[PDB]
Amino acid sequence: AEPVYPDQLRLFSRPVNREEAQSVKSNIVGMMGQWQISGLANGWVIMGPGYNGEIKPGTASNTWCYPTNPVTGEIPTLSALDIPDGDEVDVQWRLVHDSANFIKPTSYLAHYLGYAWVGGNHSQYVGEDMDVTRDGDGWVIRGNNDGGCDGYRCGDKTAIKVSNFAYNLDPDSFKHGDVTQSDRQLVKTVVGWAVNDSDTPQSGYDVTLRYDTATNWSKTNTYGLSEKVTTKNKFETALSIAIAANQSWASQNGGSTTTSLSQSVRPTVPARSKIPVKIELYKADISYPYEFKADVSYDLTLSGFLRWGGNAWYTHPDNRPNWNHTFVIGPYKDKASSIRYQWDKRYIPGEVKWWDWNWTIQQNGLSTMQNNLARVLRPVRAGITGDFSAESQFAGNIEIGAPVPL
Amino acid sequence: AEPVYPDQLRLFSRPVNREEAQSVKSNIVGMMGQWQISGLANGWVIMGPGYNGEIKPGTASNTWCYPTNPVTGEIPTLSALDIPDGDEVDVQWRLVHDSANFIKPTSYLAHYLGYAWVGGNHSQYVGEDMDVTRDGDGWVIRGNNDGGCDGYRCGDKTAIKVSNFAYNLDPDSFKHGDVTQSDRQLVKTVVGWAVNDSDTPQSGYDVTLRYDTATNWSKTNTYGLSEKVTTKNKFETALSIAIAANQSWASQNGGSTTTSLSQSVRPTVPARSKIPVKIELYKADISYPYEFKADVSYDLTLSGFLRWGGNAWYTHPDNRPNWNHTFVIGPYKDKASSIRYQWDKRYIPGEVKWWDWNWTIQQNGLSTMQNNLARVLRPVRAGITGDFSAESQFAGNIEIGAPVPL
Repeated sequence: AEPVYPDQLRLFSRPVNREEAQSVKSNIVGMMGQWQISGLANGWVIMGPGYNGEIKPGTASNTWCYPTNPVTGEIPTLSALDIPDGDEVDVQWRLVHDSANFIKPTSYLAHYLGYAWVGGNHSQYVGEDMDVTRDGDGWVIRGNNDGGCDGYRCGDKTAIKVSNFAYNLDPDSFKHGDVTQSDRQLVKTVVGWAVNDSDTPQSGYDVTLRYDTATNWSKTNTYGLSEKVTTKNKFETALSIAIAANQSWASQNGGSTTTSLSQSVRPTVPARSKIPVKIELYKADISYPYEFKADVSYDLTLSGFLRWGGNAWYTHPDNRPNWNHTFVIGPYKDKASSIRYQWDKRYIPGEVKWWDWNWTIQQNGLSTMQNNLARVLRPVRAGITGDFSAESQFAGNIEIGAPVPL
Repeated sequence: AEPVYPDQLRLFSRPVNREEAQSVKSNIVGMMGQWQISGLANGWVIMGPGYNGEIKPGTASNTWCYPTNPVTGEIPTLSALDIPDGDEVDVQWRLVHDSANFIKPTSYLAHYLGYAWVGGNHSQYVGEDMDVTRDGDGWVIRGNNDGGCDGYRCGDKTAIKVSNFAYNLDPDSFKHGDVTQSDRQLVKTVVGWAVNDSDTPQSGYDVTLRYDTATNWSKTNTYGLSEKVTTKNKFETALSIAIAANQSWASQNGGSTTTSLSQSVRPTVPARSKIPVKIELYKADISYPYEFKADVSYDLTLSGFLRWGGNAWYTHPDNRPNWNHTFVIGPYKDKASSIRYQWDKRYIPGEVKWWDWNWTIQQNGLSTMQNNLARVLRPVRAGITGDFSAESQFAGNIEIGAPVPL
């Protein structure tokens, strides 16, 4: 009737009913003896793996019990971390070089999940003596592999990758500067007049200029068959009758893309007057600077091989395979990359597809995992100033002139 | 003249006229003796299956009669069931693990319809000792098949499937949070000016940017025939005359799909001034959270084999076949999946195409079936909080700048 979190289960030598015991059968069987027959509510018992955890009517003194008023057990939320203002690359540099706020928690998370050799040769602790390097568009953190090491495959170090930075702006903080143009090329222009000979102001005028471009592609496959029969008689004259038949099949696929730009002018002309108009279109390069204040999020990738003694993957492999997994440190995008979703749904055995967080809680403790995950998911705020640039965009100009009396 | 429900028919040793007796002839013949000649109104009689239920003029003392003021006999409506707030999966988990509100009524319905072995090996009652498991997108409820059983094909248990959950929102309860973007890629931009040299404010300006994409496909079949005749003479010179004729037929089918996005700006410019404008288009990923309060509905599927002694299918098979049927527990969608429609139309023999509810009423009683169906169709309400996510959507930005005096 109520969800049961397997970490907060106790034995006394509120009782758990049959439905709740069956909902988490695998975990309860896992943390039990080979022939350990225990007890439940309303006269039911459970047995060990020897009896394949059968739930049958019976009685005992060891009653698996659960809190009458349990706590949440969720990951706490901490206060935001502020980074000094600068460019995007500067903010990323300041973030990935922070030891106690970024390097230790991520290394501890990788160690808890079961990755091997998270650390450097000059230290004996997790997350110490690590090197930071800049890739094409991201950063890599890995232990320093200098000076020789002792251990099986100690030369294979786990790597941490950071990329795909995103910014959640404050609505009232965005500003931009002057817009400049270069490498301008004319497309088309138009000039005209609007004449009014009536006794009333008139507004019914319109001049419009439009410009379009498009592309397309296609592919086709064809198959065919043919049969023919010929008879020849040398009765000198010769007669040759031939009859043939053919069948064919075809398939096609395609697509296209279009871009359009339009401009219009609609003047209001005073009585007994005329007004001139003009419209122009160009192609040019556009640049401008900007500033804002935002929240920072990114992607986190862990690469290495999983330890033989124990890892947290739900199948628990024991052949030391190489592994890659990506987490999104920020707003939700999908179940596979969300730590909060997997942590919250750990009471449903059918939802466990990627990581086994009950195993981590059992190995290390609830409070330790809670604190580590709270430090990993801490929000980040900073002030950003940058530049915009693009090539071969559009630029227009629409003008309404001064009236001329008639 | 008035509908006759066969369950509330009585014999006294308001009479039923010939038309009403003929409207429900098959049921009345069914609940009668082999040579039981009974009586009707206005001098008519009916006979048993031996005489193929002929209705002919005559007289008797056993008069089949019907209430002068009958009751409805409809399924009652109960009060709503409230589930504690949470995510969609949490609400589904709380719904499918409720014993007295969900598991017993559905099992009893499956038992009444004629399905076999609805229950577990550790109990002798219907709907007890059942197991709940989570599938890819639904839930399965089935009896626990452990410990051996006695009976013919007792190892084949009936399964109950729940899927396709839908929510009917309260209009004034929906809220959503901040919208965030990631993985942004530029499509096109445009900048421009709007100039006004007249003595009056002007509003006739327009700049528009549009973007389109499309796909298409096609298929073709062709057939053909051909005939030719040749004559050759070696009169050294040779003459070869040839005449040929051909016929062909072709057929084609195809389709396409298009998506378009457009943006426009139309500023109002003060007299003797100019205003700048800008339009941008991007592609990005979009996420935001939401909350609401709603009514919950779902689909119900029953899988098993029908009992040889008696089942409720309108043809009454006796070879123990495997059966699958789906009900929609909620608003009406079609006749085949609506319990209320089939229950209401049980007085028309020509409408009985799926289940024979008169048989269930005869076997178990009117009140029992009414109560069971009332418990099955009970409405459900809950509060829902979730997350939204999608990839490669559109994002735009339109700006009107500050005037510049000329």
